[PDB]
Amino acid sequence: QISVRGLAGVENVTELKKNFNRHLHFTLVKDRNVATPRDYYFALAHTVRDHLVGRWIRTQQHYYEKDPKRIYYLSLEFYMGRTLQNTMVNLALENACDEATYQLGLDMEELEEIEEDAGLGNGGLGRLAACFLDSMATLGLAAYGYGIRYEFGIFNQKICGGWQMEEADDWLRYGNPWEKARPEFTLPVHFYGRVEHTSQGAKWVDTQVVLAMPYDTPVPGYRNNVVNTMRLWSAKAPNDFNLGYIQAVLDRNLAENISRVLYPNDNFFEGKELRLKQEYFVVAATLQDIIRRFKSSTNFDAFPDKVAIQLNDTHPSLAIPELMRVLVDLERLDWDKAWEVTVKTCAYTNHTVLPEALERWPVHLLETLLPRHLQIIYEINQRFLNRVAAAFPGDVDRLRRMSLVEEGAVKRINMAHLCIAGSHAVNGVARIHSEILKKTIFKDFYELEPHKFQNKTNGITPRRWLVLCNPGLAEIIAERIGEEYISDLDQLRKLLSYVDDEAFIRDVAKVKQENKLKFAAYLEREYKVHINPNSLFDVQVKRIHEYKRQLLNCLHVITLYNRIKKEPNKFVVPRTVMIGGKAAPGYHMAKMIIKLITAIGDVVNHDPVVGDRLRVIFLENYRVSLAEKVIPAADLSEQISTAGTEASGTGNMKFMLNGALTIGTMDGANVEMAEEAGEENFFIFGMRVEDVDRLDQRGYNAQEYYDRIPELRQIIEQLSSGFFSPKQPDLFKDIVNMLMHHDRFKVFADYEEYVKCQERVSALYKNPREWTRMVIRNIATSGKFSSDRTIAQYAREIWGVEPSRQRLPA
Amino acid sequence: QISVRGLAGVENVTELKKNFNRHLHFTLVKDRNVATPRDYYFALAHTVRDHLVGRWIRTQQHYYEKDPKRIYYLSLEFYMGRTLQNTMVNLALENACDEATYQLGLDMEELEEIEEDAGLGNGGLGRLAACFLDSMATLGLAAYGYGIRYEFGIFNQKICGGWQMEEADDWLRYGNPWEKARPEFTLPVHFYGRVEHTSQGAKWVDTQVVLAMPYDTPVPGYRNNVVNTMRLWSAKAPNDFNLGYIQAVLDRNLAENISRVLYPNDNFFEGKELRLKQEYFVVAATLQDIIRRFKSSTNFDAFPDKVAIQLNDTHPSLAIPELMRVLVDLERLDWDKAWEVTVKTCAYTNHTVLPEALERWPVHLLETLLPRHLQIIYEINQRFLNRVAAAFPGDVDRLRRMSLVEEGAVKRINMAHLCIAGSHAVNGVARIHSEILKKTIFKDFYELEPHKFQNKTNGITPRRWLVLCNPGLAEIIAERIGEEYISDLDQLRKLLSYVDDEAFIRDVAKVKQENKLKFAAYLEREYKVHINPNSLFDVQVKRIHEYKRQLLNCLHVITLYNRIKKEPNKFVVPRTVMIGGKAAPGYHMAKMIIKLITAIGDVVNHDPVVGDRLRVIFLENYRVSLAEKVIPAADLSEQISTAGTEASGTGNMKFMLNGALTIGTMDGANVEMAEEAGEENFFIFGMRVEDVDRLDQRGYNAQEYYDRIPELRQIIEQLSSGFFSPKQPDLFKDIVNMLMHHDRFKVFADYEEYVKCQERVSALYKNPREWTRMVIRNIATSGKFSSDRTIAQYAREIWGVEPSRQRLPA
Ligand SMILES: O=c1[nH]cnc2c1ncn2[C@@H]1O[C@@H](COP(=O)(O)O)[C@@H](O)[C@H]1O
Ligand SMILES: O=c1[nH]cnc2c1ncn2[C@@H]1O[C@@H](COP(=O)(O)O)[C@@H](O)[C@H]1O
Ligand SMILES: N[C@@H]1[C@@H](O)[C@H](O)[C@@H](CO)O[C@H]1c1nnc(-c2ccccc2)[nH]1
Ligand SMILES: N[C@@H]1[C@@H](O)[C@H](O)[C@@H](CO)O[C@H]1c1nnc(-c2ccccc2)[nH]1
Ligand SMILES: *Cc1c(COP(=O)(O)O)cnc(C)c1O
Ligand SMILES: *Cc1c(COP(=O)(O)O)cnc(C)c1O
Repeated sequence: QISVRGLAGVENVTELKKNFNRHLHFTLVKDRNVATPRDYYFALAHTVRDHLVGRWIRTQQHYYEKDPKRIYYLSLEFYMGRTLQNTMVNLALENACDEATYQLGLDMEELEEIEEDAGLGNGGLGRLAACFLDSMATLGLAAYGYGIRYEFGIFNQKICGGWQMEEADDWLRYGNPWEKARPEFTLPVHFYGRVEHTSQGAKWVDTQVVLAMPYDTPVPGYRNNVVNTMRLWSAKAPNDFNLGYIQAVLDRNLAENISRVLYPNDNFFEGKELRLKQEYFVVAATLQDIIRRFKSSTNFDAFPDKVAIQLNDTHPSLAIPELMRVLVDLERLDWDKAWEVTVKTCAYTNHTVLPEALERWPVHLLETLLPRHLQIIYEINQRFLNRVAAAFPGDVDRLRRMSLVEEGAVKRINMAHLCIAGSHAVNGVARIHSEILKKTIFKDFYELEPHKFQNKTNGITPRRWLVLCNPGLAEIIAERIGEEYISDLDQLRKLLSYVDDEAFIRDVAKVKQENKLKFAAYLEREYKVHINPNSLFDVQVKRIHEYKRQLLNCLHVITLYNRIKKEPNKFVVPRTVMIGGKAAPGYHMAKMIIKLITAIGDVVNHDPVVGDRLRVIFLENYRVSLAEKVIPAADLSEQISTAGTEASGTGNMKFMLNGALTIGTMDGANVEMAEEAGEENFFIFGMRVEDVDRLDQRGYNAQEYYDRIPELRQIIEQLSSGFFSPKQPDLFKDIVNMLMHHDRFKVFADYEEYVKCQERVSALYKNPREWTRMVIRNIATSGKFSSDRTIAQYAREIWGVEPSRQRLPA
Repeated sequence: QISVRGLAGVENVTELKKNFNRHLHFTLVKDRNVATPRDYYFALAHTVRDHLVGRWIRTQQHYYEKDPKRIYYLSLEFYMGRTLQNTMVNLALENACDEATYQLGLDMEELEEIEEDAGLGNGGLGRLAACFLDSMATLGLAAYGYGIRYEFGIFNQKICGGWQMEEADDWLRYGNPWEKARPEFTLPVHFYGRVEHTSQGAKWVDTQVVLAMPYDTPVPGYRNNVVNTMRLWSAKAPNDFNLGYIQAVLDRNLAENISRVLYPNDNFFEGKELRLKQEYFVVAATLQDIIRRFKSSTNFDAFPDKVAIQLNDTHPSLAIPELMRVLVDLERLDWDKAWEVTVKTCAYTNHTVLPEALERWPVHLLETLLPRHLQIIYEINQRFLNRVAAAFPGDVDRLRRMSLVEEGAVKRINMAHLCIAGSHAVNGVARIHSEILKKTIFKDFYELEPHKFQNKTNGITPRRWLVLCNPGLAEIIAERIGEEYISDLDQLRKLLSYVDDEAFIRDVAKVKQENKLKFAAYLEREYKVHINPNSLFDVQVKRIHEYKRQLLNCLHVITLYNRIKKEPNKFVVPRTVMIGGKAAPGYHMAKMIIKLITAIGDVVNHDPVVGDRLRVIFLENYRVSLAEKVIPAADLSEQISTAGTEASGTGNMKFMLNGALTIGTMDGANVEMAEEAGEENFFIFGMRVEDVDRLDQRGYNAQEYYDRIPELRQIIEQLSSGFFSPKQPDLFKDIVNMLMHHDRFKVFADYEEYVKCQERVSALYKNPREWTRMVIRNIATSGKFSSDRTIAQYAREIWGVEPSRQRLPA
C-alpha cells in the first residue's frame, strides 16, 4: 500500500505464503479448518523469524572473525513490547507480509494485535534499553543486551470501581517464538557461603548454587542485515538441589523464584533480598559469559580494549566487585591491575536524583548473601577514601559524604558511590540532569574526578516510534524528503522548508485526524466509551507518580469543569483529557490518584450541561503497545513534572515526533526539546529549577496559594466535601492533606501558570493552520532525540568504537 | 543394512538430509561448525517428527468424520522411554534415517543415546500403559491416553558408597520435541469449596481453581499411518490467583506443584494430599475433554456407545463420582440414569493384591478437598449396600466387608470397592491373579456380580521389545518367516519347525553372543567395570521390593561364592549376576537390599580365588532405555516372586521374547508362559500359591530352615558377623532380623529348591546346542504375550469395538 513499508515482489509473496502454510501444518500442527487467529499470528511469527536466523548466524559469525570491541549493556529491565511488526519493518518485509496474508484471506493488522507485549520493564528506563538495542544494531555495533527473563513482567492493570487491581502478566502462556533457549550455555551462580583466606588468597566456599540458563532473542538493525542478541537469564535449580524426596523436588522453586517476577517499582528503591539476588544473578552469569567470549580472542591488559560494560543505573552495580573477584580471586591478578581493568571497562549511567530511588543496600544483606563482595567493597572504599584524603587533606566531612559505606542505625552501601568509584565514565540522561549531578548529589565526586562526568541525552528509536506506530506520517514525510531520515533523523530539518506549503499542512493535519479516528474507534471497540474525535486530545501517559504531577493535570481538569458550570453557554474548545499509567502496587498515594482521576471522570462525563465539551478518560493498562496507539493520536503532550525531578523523560520525545505540541515545565529533556524547536513553539510554564530552590529556602507554604486563588480554593473544598465521592465523603482526605501540608512537588506553586498556559493552548487550537504549522516546526526539529544520536555519542565518547551504517551481506 | 529397518530410497534419503539441515539452521539456529551431538539429535528428532504430523492431523480428522467409539485410557503413569527410534520403526524410516545421517558424517546410534527417557512411570504399570498405547494405535482404535505431564519423572538413581542416592529427573531441561502444547484447550479444575443445596439441587461453590493445560504427544501405530494422541495435563495458576504483590506471584507455585513430580512408589500407597490432588486433577480435566468431544457428535443415553473409560488401577477412580457430578449436578440427569451411563462407560483394571498398595483415602482428606465427591460416594455406597442386603438378607458381615466406607479410628474410602461398584468390567492382569481376585479380596463382589469379573493377561509391544531393542534377532526371524509377525506375534510358532535346523541354532546363539559383547562393552565405557562375556548372564531387573525377592537371589549368589571358596579348583559354570532397580526413597528395607547387593559385589568381585567365575554387578539407574540394552543381552531371567504376590509381571515377557530362559516361581504370568512353552522348557521352582497358604495356616517359622540347612546357616552367620561389612559389623542386622522373624515373603522356604533349580540351569548352559534349542522353544511360543493380543481382548470383551490392521492413507 505505502512506500516506506517496502516492496511486495511476486516471488517474495509466494514464498512467504508457502512458509506460512508450512509452519501452520508442521510447526503448529493445525489444519486450516481449526486454526484460530492466534494460530495465524504464530504461523506468521515463525515465517518472519525464519528471515532473521540467517542474518543472526551470519552476524555472530562476523563478530567472531573480525573480533571488534564488544559492548555489554547490563540492565534489569528491557521493555521490548511486540516484536513482529518491528521485525518486519527492519527487514523490509511489511508490505510483502501484508500482501501474503491478504491473499490467504487474513488481515495482518488483527494478527499483530494477538502478540503479547514483552513487558520486562516498568517504564522509561526499561524502554530506553530496548530503544538502545535497536539503535546499537542499526549502527553496526557488536552489542549484547544482558538481563533477566522474568516469567512475569509488569503486571496487567485492571480498573475495578475506579481502583487499580493487579494481575499477573503471564506473557509466556502461549510460548515466545522470538526466543531461543540455550541450555548448553548454562552457568553456575553462587550465593551465601563464607570466605576462607588461604596462603593462595581469599576463597568463597560452602555456597548455594543456582544455574543461569540463557535465552537469546534477535535484535535486528534497520535494513543493514545486522542481528544482535539480547541474552536473558533464567534461574534453574541444580539436580542434586536439596538432594523427604517430594518436598526436596518441590523446594526447587526457592531457587527458581529469582527469575520469576519483575519488581514493579518505577523510580523507587525497595531493599528486598530477592531483588538483590536478581541483581547478582544477572551480573554473575553475564560476566562469566563476557570473560569466556574474551578468552576466545590469559592476559587482561587488553580486556578494556575488547570489552565495554555499560551499567543501566546501579541495578547491576555488583558487576564492579564481581569483576574484581574474578580477576583477583580466580585469575590471580594483583589488586591494582584488576582495578585498572575494571575502571577502564565499566561505565555508569545515572537515571534519577530522587533520593527514594537510590539503591542503598544494608550491609547485613550483603554480608549474608555476598560476603566476599562486601569485603571487596570495603577494600574499594578504603583505597578510594585514601585518594580523597590525599586530594583534600583535612576535609573529614568530605570523607564521610563520599564513603561507599554510610553510617547510621543501619549501615548501608551507597551503590551509586560504588559505580562512580569503579567506572571511567558517569553520565546523566539530559543536559539539565547531568548538570544537577555535578552541582548537587555528586558534587564531591565531580571535584575529585571531573573527567568522569558526561551528558548523554536520551533518545527514542524512530523505527518503532514513527515508522511502525505512525505509517501515515512516515509516508507523507517520505513523499517530500525520501526515506533516509529513518536512520538519520536530523534530516527531518528539511521539513522546515514545507512549513508554508499548503499541501503539507493539509497532509500533516489529515494524518493526525486519521490517527484520532482510529484511536477513538479503538476505545469504543475494546472499552465501550464514546469520544468526540473533533476535540483536542490532551494526553498524559507515564507511570503514576507524585513527581510527575498527574494531580496538577487533575486540578486543571476540575478548573475547566467548574468554568463550564459557571458559564454553561460560553464557547470552550472541546477536550478529551486522557490520563493513563500504572501505580506501583504498594504506592498508596499513586493508587489514590488513579481513583481521583476516575472519580473526576464519573462526575464530568455524566454531566448533561458539559456535553461532549469535556471528557476525562483513564486509559487502562498503559504499556508499550498502547503507547503505539495513543501517541500518534495525541494533540497535546503533558510533561508537567516539577523542575529538577524528571531526569530526562522519553514519552516527551515520542509525542514531539508524532505531531503533538508539548505543554511542560523546564525539566529533563523538555529543556533541550524547546531549545531545538524554539521556545515560541512550545508551551512552557512554571518554576525553573532555580525558582524551586528559592521556594525551598524560604519554605513552601501551600496555604498561601489556597488563600490567594479562589478557583484553587473551590477545588480543594470540592475534594474535601465529597463532591467527587458522594458515597464516601472523606475518600480523598489523604490527597488534600498531602497537597496542603506535605507536598514535596509544589503542585499549587505551578497551578496558576499552568492554567494560563492551558488557555494559550486552547486559543491556538482554534486556529488549525497555525496549530499545524507549529506542529511541523516540532516534528522538523525532533531529530536530536533519535537514540541513534544518543548511541553514537556513547560509542565515541565512552565505549571507544566507531558506529557504522554499512550493510552486512544478506 | 538389515531388512526389517525398511527401504533407504535415494529420494527419501535426499529429502531427510535436506530437512535435517533445514532444522539445524532454522529450528536450532546453529551452523555446522558449532553444532554438538545434542544439536544433531534435535535436528534428527525434528525431521522425523515432521513425518508424523501429516498422519496425526489426518488420523484425528478421520475420527471426527467416522465418529467411532472412543477409548480413554486414564493412568497416572505412562512410562514411555525414548520416542525417536520407536517413531522411525513405526514409520519405516530407520534405514533411510541411518543412511541420511551416515552421508552427513553422523552416527544415528550415538544421536539416539542423547535422548532422555520420558520416565513418567515407576515400573510395570506405567510401562503397560505405554505398550497399550502402541498396541491401540497399531490396531486402529480411536484411543487416547490421558495423564499428567510431570516436570520430574522417576528419579535418576546414583550409587554412592553402595547406597542409592536420588536426584531429580529434569527430563524437560533441553526441551521435548515430541510434545505439542495446546494452551487453547486449557480447562479449569476445582478444589476445596463447600456444597450448597438449592431447590435446583447441589452446587459446589467457593472453590480454588487450578488450570489444566494439555500437551499432546503423537502415538504412531506400526506401519498403518495411524497416529493417536497421548494428552498430558500440566497445572497452571489462574492470573487473578492470589490477586503483597510479589509474594502473590511467587505463591502461584502452590497450584503448579500438582504436576511437578511423579510419586516414586511402586506397588505401595502413600495417602498424601498432593497425590489426591494429582488424581482429581487428571480425572477432572480429562472428563471435561471427553464430554466436550462427545457433544460434537444433550442426550446421554448414547454416551456409553461413544465412550469407554478404562481406569488403570484405582489411581483415577474419582472419574466415577466425577462423572456422576457432571451428569447429576451440571447436566441435571436423575441419579439412576446417570449411574447407568457411568457403569456402562467405566471399566477397572486391578494390578495388585498386596494390601499396602490398595488406595484407602481418609474421609477427612476427601471431605476438605472434594466435599461434593464424598457426598456422591456415600450415596453410591448406600444404594450399593441396599442391593447387597436384598441379595444376601441378614448377612451383616458382608455389608461391613463390602462397604465403600471402612470404619476404624480413621474412616477411609476403599477406592477398589468404588471401582467395582461403578464399573461394568473388572479385570486382573494374569490368569492366576484374576482367579485370586475372585477367591480372596473381591470374593463378595464376585458373588454379587459374577459377570463383571474378567481376565486380560498382560503383554508387551514387540515393536519396542524386539524390533527396536534387538534388531539382529528380528532379522534372523524375518529371514525364515517374513515380517508379518511384528504385528501378529502368534506367527512366531512357525519357528518351532526350525528347532532342529543347525543354521538357525547357530544364528540364534550368534545374536545372543553379539548382544552380550555389545552390553559388556557398554558396561566398560559408561561405568568402568570388566565383564567376562563367555559367562552366563543371570539378570534380575525390576523395582526393588521384598515381594520380588532380590534377597533370594542374593542368597544364591553367596551360596555360589561359598561353594567356590570351599572347593576352589572344581569347575563351575561362570556367571555374571546382574541385579538392577530403584528403591522407593522412603522404603528403608529396599535401600538396605541395594546396599547388600553392592556389598556382596565388593567381596566377590575382588576375591582372587574367584577369578572371572563369578561377578556381581548392580546395574545403576534401571530405566526403560537400560532395559532395551540389558534384556537382549540376558541368558537367564529371574522372576522369583513369592507365589501369589506378582500380579502379572511384564519383564518376564520381555526376556522370553529376547532369547533368555526363565527361572521362576508359578506366579503371575510365569504360569501362562510355562504353559505356552511347556514346563520342561522353563526352570520352575518353589511353593505354589496353595503351598504358601498351607505354610501360613500352620505358621511360617524361618528358624526351622536355618536349623536344617547348613549352607543357609553359614550365609546368615556371614551377614550377622560382618563378613560383608567389615567396617560396620552390624550393618545388615535389620535384614537378618527380618529374614529370621518377620519375613512376609518366605525367602527361606524357597531357598533349597531355588539353589537346586539354579544347578539345573548351569548344567544346561554347559550344553550350548540344547540351551539354544530350549531358547528357540521359548521365543517361538512367546506370541501370546504381545500387547496386541491383550488390547484386542480389551476391545472385544470390554470396550465393544472391533480392532483393525488396515492402513489409513499416507
Ligand atoms: O570454534 C569456533 N569456530 C567457528 N565459529 C565459532 C567458534 N566459536 C565461536 N564461534 C562463532 O561465534 C559464536 C557466537 O556465540 P558466542 O560463543 O556466544 O560468542 C557461534 O555462534 C559461532 O558463530
Ligand atoms: O468444526 C470442525 N470442523 C472440522 N474439523 C473439526 C471440527 N471440530 C473438530 N475437528 C477435527 O477434530 C479435531 C481433533 O481434536 P479434538 O477436538 O480434541 O477431538 C481437530 O484436530 C479437527 O481435525
Ligand atoms: N525517571 C527516569 C526518566 O526521567 C528517564 O527518562 C528514564 C531513562 O533515562 O529513566 C527513568 C528512571 N529513573 N530511575 C528509574 C528506575 C529506578 C528504579 C527501578 C526502576 C526504574 N527509572
Ligand atoms: N506389580 C504389578 C505387576 O505385576 C504388573 O505386571 C503391572 C502391570 O499390570 O502392575 C504392577 C503394579 N501393581 N500396582 C502398581 C502400582 C501401585 C501404586 C503405585 C504405582 C504402581 N504397579
Ligand atoms: C516511553 C514510555 C515510558 C516513559 O515515559 P515518560 O513520559 O518518559 O515517563 C513509560 N511507559 C511506556 C509504556 C513507554 O513507552
Ligand atoms: C518392563 C519393565 C518393568 C516391569 O518389570 P517387572 O519385572 O514386571 O517388575 C519395570 N521397569 C522397567 C524400566 C521396564 O521396562
